[PDB]
Amino acid sequence: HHHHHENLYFQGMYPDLVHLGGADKYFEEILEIVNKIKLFGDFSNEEVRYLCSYMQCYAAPRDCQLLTEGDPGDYLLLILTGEVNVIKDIPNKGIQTIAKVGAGAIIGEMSMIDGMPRSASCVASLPTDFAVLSRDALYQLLANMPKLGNKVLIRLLQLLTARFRESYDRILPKTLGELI
Amino acid sequence: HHHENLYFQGMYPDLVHLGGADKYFEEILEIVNKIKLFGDFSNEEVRYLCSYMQCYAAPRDCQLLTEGDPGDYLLLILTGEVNVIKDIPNKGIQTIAKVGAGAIIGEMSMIDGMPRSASCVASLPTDFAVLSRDALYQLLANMPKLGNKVLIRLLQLLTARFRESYDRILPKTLGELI
Ligand SMILES: Nc1ncnc2c1ncn2[C@@H]1O[C@@H]2COP(=O)(O)O[C@H]2[C@H]1O
Ligand SMILES: Nc1ncnc2c1ncn2[C@@H]1O[C@@H]2COP(=O)(O)O[C@H]2[C@H]1O
Repeated sequence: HHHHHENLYFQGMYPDLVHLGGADKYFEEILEIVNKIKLFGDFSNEEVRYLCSYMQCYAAPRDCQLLTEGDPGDYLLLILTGEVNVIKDIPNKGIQTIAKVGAGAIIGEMSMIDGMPRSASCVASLPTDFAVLSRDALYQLLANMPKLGNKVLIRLLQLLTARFRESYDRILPKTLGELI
Repeated sequence: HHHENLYFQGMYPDLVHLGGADKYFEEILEIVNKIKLFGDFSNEEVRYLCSYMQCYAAPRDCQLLTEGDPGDYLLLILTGEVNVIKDIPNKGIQTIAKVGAGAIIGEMSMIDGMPRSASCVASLPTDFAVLSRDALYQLLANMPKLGNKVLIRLLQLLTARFRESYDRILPKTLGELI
């Protein structure tokens, strides 16, 4: 049902997307993504099959704008295949690529988590398949299976800390003058 | 019981133990209930969480966190002001952020086990609560639904930090970023 209306949104908003059906078709890829979790213990096969039931998948073509800076968004994307350019309209610099990600990446977590507009645009540079997790689906997972929920949240925490460390190791040395 | 990593810090003898976070319940409540979308912490929940934390007073110029150190704990800043300082390859040592009352710092190493990404130095005398990774593990094991709320709070801390840092730092960059 959630997925029914989620699908209407994607097909309505995202004309180029082809619906692939349930994320169980990408169990092995999703298992690998989530089991990058460290320090807190892995997801079981059974836990991953359950998580897969919360998600539907889509194929995007080359040059598909998966996410657009400044748009509202309540969903994140697990990149199963392909390549995505993360770009931002940076004051005093114009539109620039801040990151390039591929198979295994998670994108769109920020607005899904905090309800602010998208921080950057994400464009499929190659044909790209992905699973979608909405905030509503996450709500339901935390309500129903909170321990699994905390594995998911720890995975997203580690995604963000790694991204923050990598990004600012790359970006700070390119800065000019005083930062504060 | 004081958290091991903190106890054995070089600056530890400069700290004054203020007691349990229960003594700072209102301050803790104000920090954790910045949570959005997913539901607020009840007062009972915040009381329970307080049992997992000790509070300390640090003097001015205290190096609360040191870049490169092991870091299995985070700090909730109750009062004071803190400079986030980093050794930037090519640029040198710079203040990259300033935070104050209500801020959370040290979340990155606590979450991922890498060495501290920056130093955090009290520019005014600063009081803080300490949450260890061990305490978090117990909380998740003992009380997963309350755990969910702590984790969402930390997620939102990081997303906000990403966004606010982007808005401030990216416009100061020169050339290609990747
Ligand atoms: N430095 C980065 N590295 C990788 N991905 C990023 C980076 N910054 C932003 N993103 C992604 O871009 C997405 C745009 O939408 P969100 O802000 O919801 O979530 C953002 C992140 O998933
Ligand atoms: N841009 C920033 N703004 C606020 N705090 C930061 C920033 N960069 C790093 N920090 C904090 O500095 C801390 C150093 O220890 P951690 O790496 O564990 O966690 C880090 C963050 O809590």
